[PDB]
Amino acid sequence: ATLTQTITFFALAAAVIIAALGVVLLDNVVYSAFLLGGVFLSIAGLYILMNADFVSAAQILIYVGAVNVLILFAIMLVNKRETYTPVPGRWLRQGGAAVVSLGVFALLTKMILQTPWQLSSVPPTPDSITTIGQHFFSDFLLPFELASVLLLMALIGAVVLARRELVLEPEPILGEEVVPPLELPERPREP
Amino acid sequence: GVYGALAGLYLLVVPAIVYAYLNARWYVASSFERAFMYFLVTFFFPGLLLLAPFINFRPQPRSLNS
Amino acid sequence: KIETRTEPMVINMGPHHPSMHGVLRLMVTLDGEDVIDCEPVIGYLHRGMEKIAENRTNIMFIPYVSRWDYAAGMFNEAVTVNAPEKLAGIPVPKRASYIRVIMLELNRIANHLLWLGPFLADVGAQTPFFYIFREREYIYDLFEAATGMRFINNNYFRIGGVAADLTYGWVTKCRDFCDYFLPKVDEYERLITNNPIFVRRLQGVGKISREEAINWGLSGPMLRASGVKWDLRKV
Amino acid sequence: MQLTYVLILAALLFCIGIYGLVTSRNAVRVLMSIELLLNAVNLNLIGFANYLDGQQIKGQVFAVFVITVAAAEAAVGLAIILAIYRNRDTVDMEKFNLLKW
Amino acid sequence: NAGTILPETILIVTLLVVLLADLIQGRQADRWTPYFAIVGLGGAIATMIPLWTQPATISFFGSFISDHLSLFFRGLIALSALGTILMSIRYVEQTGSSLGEFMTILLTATVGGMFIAGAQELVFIFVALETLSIASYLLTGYTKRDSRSNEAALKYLLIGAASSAIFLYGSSLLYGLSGGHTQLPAIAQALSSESLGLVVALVFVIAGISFKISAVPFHQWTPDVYEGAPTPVVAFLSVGSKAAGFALAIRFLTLAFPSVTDQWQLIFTVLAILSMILGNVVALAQTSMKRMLAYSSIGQAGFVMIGFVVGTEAGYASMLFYLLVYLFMNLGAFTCVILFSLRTGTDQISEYAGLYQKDPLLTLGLSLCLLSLGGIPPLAGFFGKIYLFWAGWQAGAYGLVLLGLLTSVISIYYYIRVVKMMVVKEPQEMSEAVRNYPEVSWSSFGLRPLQVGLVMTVIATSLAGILANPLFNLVNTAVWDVP
Amino acid sequence: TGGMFSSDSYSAVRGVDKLIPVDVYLPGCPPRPEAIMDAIVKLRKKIANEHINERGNLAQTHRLFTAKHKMKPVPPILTGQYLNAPSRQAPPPALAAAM
Amino acid sequence: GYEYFLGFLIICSLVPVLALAASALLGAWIQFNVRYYMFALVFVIFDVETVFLYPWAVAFHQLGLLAFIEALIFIAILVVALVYAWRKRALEW
Amino acid sequence: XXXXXXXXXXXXXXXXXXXXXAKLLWLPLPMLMMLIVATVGVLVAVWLERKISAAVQQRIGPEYIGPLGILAPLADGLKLIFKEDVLPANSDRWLFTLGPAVVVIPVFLSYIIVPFGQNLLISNLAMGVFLWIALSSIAPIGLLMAGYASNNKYSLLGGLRAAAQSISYEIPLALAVLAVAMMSNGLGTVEIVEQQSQYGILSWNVWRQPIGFLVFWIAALAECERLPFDLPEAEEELVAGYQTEYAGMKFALFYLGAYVNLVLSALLVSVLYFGGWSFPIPLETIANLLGVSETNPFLQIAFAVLGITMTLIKAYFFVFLAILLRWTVPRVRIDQLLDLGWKFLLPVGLVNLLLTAGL
Amino acid sequence: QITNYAKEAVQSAKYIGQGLSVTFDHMRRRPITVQYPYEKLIPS
Repeated sequence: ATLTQTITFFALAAAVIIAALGVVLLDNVVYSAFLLGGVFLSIAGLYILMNADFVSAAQILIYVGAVNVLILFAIMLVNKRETYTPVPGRWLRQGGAAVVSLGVFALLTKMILQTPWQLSSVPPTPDSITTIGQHFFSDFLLPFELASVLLLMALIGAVVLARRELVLEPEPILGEEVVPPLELPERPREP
Repeated sequence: GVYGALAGLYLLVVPAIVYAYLNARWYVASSFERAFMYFLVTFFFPGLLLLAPFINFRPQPRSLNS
Repeated sequence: KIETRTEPMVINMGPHHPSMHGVLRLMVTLDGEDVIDCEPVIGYLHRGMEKIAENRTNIMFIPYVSRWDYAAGMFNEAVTVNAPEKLAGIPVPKRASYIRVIMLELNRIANHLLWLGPFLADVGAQTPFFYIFREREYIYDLFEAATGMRFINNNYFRIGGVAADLTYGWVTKCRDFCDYFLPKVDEYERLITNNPIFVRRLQGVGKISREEAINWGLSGPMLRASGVKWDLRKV
Repeated sequence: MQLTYVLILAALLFCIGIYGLVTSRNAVRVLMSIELLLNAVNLNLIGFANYLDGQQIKGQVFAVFVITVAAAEAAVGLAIILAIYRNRDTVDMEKFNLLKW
Repeated sequence: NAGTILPETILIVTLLVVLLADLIQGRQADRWTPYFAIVGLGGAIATMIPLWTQPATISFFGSFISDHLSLFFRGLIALSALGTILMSIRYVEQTGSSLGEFMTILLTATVGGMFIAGAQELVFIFVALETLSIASYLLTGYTKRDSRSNEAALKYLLIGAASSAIFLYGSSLLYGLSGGHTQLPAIAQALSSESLGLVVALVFVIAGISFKISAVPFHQWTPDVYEGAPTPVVAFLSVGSKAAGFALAIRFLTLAFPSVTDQWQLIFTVLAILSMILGNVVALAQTSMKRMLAYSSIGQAGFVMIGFVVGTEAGYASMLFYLLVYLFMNLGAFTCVILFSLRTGTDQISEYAGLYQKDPLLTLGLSLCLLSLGGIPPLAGFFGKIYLFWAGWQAGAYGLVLLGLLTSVISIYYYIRVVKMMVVKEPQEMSEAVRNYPEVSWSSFGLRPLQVGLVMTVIATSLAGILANPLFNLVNTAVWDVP
Repeated sequence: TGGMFSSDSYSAVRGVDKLIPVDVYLPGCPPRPEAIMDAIVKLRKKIANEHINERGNLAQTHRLFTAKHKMKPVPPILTGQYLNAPSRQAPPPALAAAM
Repeated sequence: GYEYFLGFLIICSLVPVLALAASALLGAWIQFNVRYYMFALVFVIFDVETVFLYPWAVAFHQLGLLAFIEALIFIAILVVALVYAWRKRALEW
Repeated sequence: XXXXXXXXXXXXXXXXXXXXXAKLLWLPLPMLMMLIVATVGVLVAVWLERKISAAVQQRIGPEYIGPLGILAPLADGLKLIFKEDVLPANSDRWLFTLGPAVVVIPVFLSYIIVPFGQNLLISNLAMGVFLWIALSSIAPIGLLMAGYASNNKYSLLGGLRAAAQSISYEIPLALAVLAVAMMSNGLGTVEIVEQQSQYGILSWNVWRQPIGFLVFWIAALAECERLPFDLPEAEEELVAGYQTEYAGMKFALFYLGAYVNLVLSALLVSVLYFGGWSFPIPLETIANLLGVSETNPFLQIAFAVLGITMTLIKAYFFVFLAILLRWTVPRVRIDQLLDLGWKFLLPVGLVNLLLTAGL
Repeated sequence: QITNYAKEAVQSAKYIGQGLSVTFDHMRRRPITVQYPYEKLIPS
């Protein structure tokens, strides 16, 4: 059972970075938004190997099931934006960012391999859904209540930012000097 | 998990007996009885599906007594 | 491909149109949910009946007529035999006129049952779509008994009257049907007037005034549904 | 599967999301590369919690709140992509450098 | 044990009533709901005074500490939203957007920030940093049809959600460099060897710590946001979101890195000698008034980082006294920026000329809150620089004080340029207000809190350096609670 | 055969197998519903004759030829606007004077 | 204990695809109606709420009464998030 | 390009046993015994669909194939495998093929949860009434790539309408499981049917959760059934929805995989709210829906197979009640669909979670 | 209300229950059909 768990790691660890190279490098943005679920399903499959059966199911429910769906509803609302695609926009600075990422990856692999990690040989997770909900109300209670205020505010603003103002669209309510509706009073001017 | 002791009596023997019942009284069945007729198809369905082309429900030739 | 723009979207309803009222094509344009324009493309079933009629005598053309309003049937044969018989002044007997009223009223029911079945499935509940077929199949056999085929191509109406008299066990078989059907008419009313999910699909949806119905030119249960009280059997 | 291989994979996803953050021209693929960074973080956070302190798992509870912030950052983020798309007719990061002399 | 978060949970109840009344009353709430958030913020300040006498307990299973350093920064962010509400009561009502929906997003940024100062766990730091960050992007794109405000919230999201993932990878490493241990005091007991893993987890967290305080390799969001964002949000992000990033810097780099200390004092030295240069020379070539106050905030974040690299009991005291007097300078200058941006459009310099005879209360208020930002005597910003340089010379740092002084006199030129085009330009040299100024009323909606926010900050700028003997006592109590 | 419009009708295809290849024919006008179920039975007898090795002959063949022309392209007459066309809003001048 | 050998085989049969995937890298309006976004937007807020309630409800009788008032402050503050979306016509369609 | 050599490095290293152990498919007998019971669970639900819907219409249903339609699910599924499935001309290819796969592999993988029979349990995972609601949320993605890749305007409209419907009814379905996960003190589907095995009928969860069974029942049928579904475009909002350009073997996943979703929904109504593999006293009289004796050879063969399949027999009742609800409720429009899972089923699913508590 | 919402579900779910009683009573009736090739209906 060790060899079947070992080669299913690299079957999933290659599936995530191929899908991660798929969301980044593909020319079609829609193909990237579907391969983005291939990133998230593999990492949610990688938590089953890491004894994280709740966070595995919490990743399929939120990342694949909600966030990837929300990407796709927004990908297919912007499809008529630009079919021009000047990939060589102004210069070849699209390869100037290929050495900073590999410089970060060479930095982290220099750290990961040489750092002595304090591996604890304690038998882990006796049904870790009760040890994850006892932490929501004893240790991490105050993150748990503030994450509720975070989701309210992320619903107040995103409904505000993405609604179509059909209440009163031509309503410049007053004027000292004239301000357009739903636009900041600092008007653009060229000196 | 036996081969056919408590499985061959379910897949082969008793579906031919429900087919003796289903061919006899399905359209002429009652309203309380037809609820049990639908359950007999529904329970014995892996056996009724196996001995399905080996029984035909086509009606008999008519007498033509004139 | 299929982009996502901001202008109003035109959807083509298509001449395919899997519905029982023929082959219509609407180029309805949408504003998210509201429609702003719609053009009906008709003539997918234009066979040219006004050009055939100039090369048919009346007994040649009586088979042709019950195909315009093929839901009805003998309503088309009603006008067709009436047009030379009210021009030549040919008298129709009173018995032949009474069978014509019998045949046209059973056609109006079968016309209305063919409208009602699709319409109930269009507005919601589609379990009566299969039980109004059976109600029409009784009228189908009252037409198959007296006349020929089923519901159309029933050459019953003639210039001097009607093609043949009724069969023997016929008048006692409307009285078996028309006394069985009339309980089921009120079942259809209490399908839509009750269950007030259907009244929120049908109140104010496609409202045409009385003054615009006469101007646009309507007749039957669409004119009279605006409070006009104009019926050509009475007028 | 060792601890080192989970972190190299997580540092590789963090590397891939950085390349997707700077090189991509569509404004939604920039957000799609941020979710690669926040899932790079979670792979350390559960990779640590599986191998270090597996009895009282804290990096699995911490990996929950990362998912809930990244769900709230993407939801708020796509409303900003929908706000810039309603005025500017494009979603192209090279045409949002308006504040240039 | 939920008595230590009473200053923040008074605000969450205030957060809900200003949102629910927008649903119930429906834009008739906006005639009463900002003054409820003022007494909800005043009631959150007033419950920090009985908490001052308590002997600094650590509540909520170790994930929150209610010391004086936590209480000082909780009062700065609550005073930041207090002056922001006084500014935005007319500025976002004149935009046409809803007033109650603004102050829900504005008070969530407060309790995000008020919880950063007292946070002690890695999980609670990141959640409260996200509550300040997510609510910031919604506020800069709140007007939402401008293509400057929309490009502001875009560019701030993609660096904000990026830098909070740099900050998370460092926070995930601190979970891994110790054996578990999301607690920051329990981290310092477990790691002290200063390996390469602790340095990468240090640069990663000060890549996200210094996103909020905006040192110049990470300042790049600040001038692009600050002219696109709504101007009260600019007044909040420069004061509240900067003090929360500075409260994060003390509670993270001293509680969780007491071993590695000469490294981040070396990095924040680079972050300060580059903030004072690039903040106070790129403000020198500016035309817009909010963009001139954008590089101003970057440069005067470098002055606060003079007290942060010296690491003494007077170092963090000058870091905290300058942050207090910086509040009543960017709540004063941004008030007069708003109060001028309502009476006319195009709030940029050279359109300010010919004042002091038309809007003298705006002219006296903007001058005295820009002159102290340069640090002229006897104003409050002068004494803030003096104690930052007294604590600079006290422990080495002779090149930071000299760079703190040579860049303060470059700072005098662009701050006096605005006072040049308000009092020294003749009445034949005004561009706007040439018989165009609307003859200021102080009787319309929102302009009466905007005047009491103008007046109370200039009084706390003229007199808050003269009468800063209690403020030096109120700050030096808080520095006993640092390690 | 386009049955009763097969004599004199200017737009009727005379038989559906001028367009598509057909398997079973069904005379009637209309047929009974029993009569079409016989044509299903005649169709069901025709499916059973089909061998599995003749699946390749079910695909169409492309004897493609091409030619260039000089016909003027016409704008599409059927555009999607009916009610908001610029002729329904008001009667035009040189018509309303006689009204 | 047999789904994991099955679940290995669902991924072990797709390793031939991962070899070929790495070689691959080396008049039609849809009207913009913002309800496709806004219905998934309010779903993202509440799919994240409900995944916080699964660790609470499994260990529900093992936590106490103060951990039940604590979970109410979570829930009752996203009742406000739901009734915001009704009154502001976020989920109107 | 350092990862170009990487994906072929562990490819052949795993391929040496990926072909060698490829012949031994379903080597456990209780895995193969499940998949036969999984298949005939679906093949009943296609037969029970066409026969109950004919009974409420007073027509027969499929005669003349098999005895009485027993092979009518098989020929309807075998003709789709034999049809020459050809893609649309201007369309995607990879997104078109994985269109139906993302819809139906979730309702196939999450069939591993259901413990039908006391002696047929594939794996008792640590969760599974939470792993089911997580896996079934992958299905709105497949309705987006079926809509996108089919490359006609009307199936994008049907793809955005089918996805936003499954979005709306997953969150009250999540809270309806949260009621019976609060009563059962866990998510284990063996532990859930163990709390109902105490008194047979009077300890079932439908007697304890009368509202939460109704929240689960309306939310399940709004994601699998045919009654609240606009994929029949009788309102002509689309041409035929997202299942328009799908023919042949790809449509068979859309056709028969909507009956796997109906059975799996019904298999969990009869686990959560009704006791899975729970039933009253076996030695009963002739009127116990059985034979006429007290110990028949036909009754010793019933309870041996009812011991391996009782939850599916209970699931055959809610498959029957789902068809009986199709010909009862009106075909409701999409504006009143999404005003039910948000404005009605979401508060009453949240109220029930607080009433499952003390409150 | 919290009591008004859980009691707004019983007024419909009972009405659905007496809708299923009607549809199940449609199955009580004998299928009035014409099996074609074995029961051909007599023409007039």
